[PDB]
Amino acid sequence: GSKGEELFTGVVPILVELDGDVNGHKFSVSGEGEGDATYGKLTLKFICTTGKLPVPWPTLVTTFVQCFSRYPDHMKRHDFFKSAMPEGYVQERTISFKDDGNYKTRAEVKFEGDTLVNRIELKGIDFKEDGNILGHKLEYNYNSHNVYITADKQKNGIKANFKIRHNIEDGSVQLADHYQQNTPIGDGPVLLPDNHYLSTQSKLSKDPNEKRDHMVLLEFVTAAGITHGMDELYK
Amino acid sequence: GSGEWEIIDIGPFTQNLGKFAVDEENKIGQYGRLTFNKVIRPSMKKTIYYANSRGMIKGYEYQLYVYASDKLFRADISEDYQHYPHRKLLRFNGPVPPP
Repeated sequence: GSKGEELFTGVVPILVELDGDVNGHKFSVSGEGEGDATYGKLTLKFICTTGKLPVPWPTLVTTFVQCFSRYPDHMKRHDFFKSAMPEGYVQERTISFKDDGNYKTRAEVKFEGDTLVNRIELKGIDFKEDGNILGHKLEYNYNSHNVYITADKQKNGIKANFKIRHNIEDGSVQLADHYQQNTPIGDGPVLLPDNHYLSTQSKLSKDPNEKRDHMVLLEFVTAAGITHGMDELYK
Repeated sequence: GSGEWEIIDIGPFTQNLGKFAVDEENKIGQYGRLTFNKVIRPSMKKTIYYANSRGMIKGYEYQLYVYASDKLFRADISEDYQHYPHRKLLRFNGPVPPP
């Protein structure tokens, strides 16, 4: 339960802006779509605005808005993300690709007018020139993951840990370990959650009419991991 | 690997695949400058999969009969979602006899 939660009861337009630098290779991406947190549903289309994207599209999916998560009614007291709105939250991550380089990201997620905007800076370093990432050896698809969340009372926000599994063309899988910290931008009260996780499913696709290097994303996110109705057992 | 060839219709999207083939062929120059006329039936398509045990969809391949500069050619095009730009001209030759 939060005031910010009222801002997500209907369909919300989304804008995404990223500037990246991976091993010196500079690039930019813009994205647009909408989210409907009532169903945990996101629809987004991203375009590289600087030509060809120097990394595989799947590597950027987690970087490109967990405030659109569906939290069940019995878990609404644990939804930090919406509680930070509309002033929003800073989302910082380190993403370590196993046996390869790493991304470091800082993003601000906040309303600008009626639009929920995610603005990202990304720096990647230590990547291998013909590794799975710079070598473009990832399949163009995405797996389902859990995002494990705990309160970070010290910073009045939350932290998350999870491991992305990227399918590799040769049949192997490339692990991307994610460490995440979110903190509110404003200083209104926020909700600090008990341990729980976000169960996420994502489908990648292409716009048959699109000439630019691009990604179409359909995502469903649902909060879980806190049991319903426990109290009644002891009555 | 790949799936089986199946017939597809020759609407505007298939016509645009034929225009793509002629544009690509014109870059290579083997047949001089060609002017797209039309894609005719039969048009064929098959699915391309990643060559591993998951066998997920990687893209598609097309076989077309394309008239350009009033001569009939056979063009093969691949669409590969892993690598940009996604469409590649694989084959363009003729003239060939009508199907």
